[PDB]
Amino acid sequence: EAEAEFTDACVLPAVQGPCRGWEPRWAYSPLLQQCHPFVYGGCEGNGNNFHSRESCEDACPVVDHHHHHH
Repeated sequence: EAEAEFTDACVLPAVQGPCRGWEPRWAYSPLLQQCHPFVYGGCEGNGNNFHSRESCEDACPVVDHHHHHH
């Protein structure tokens, strides 16, 4: 799959970063079961930061990235 057993972008919230500059990005929302655009800060952020609709939709929603469920 997308192998991401670590802190998966699909499982993580969007992160803006510590700055105050504003740059549009895409992040997956599990609470929305889908991606949406958001205001990112251009500086440091986590893996749930996509550059396009495309890349975010691959991040999810697709077949469940084989997470270590019970």
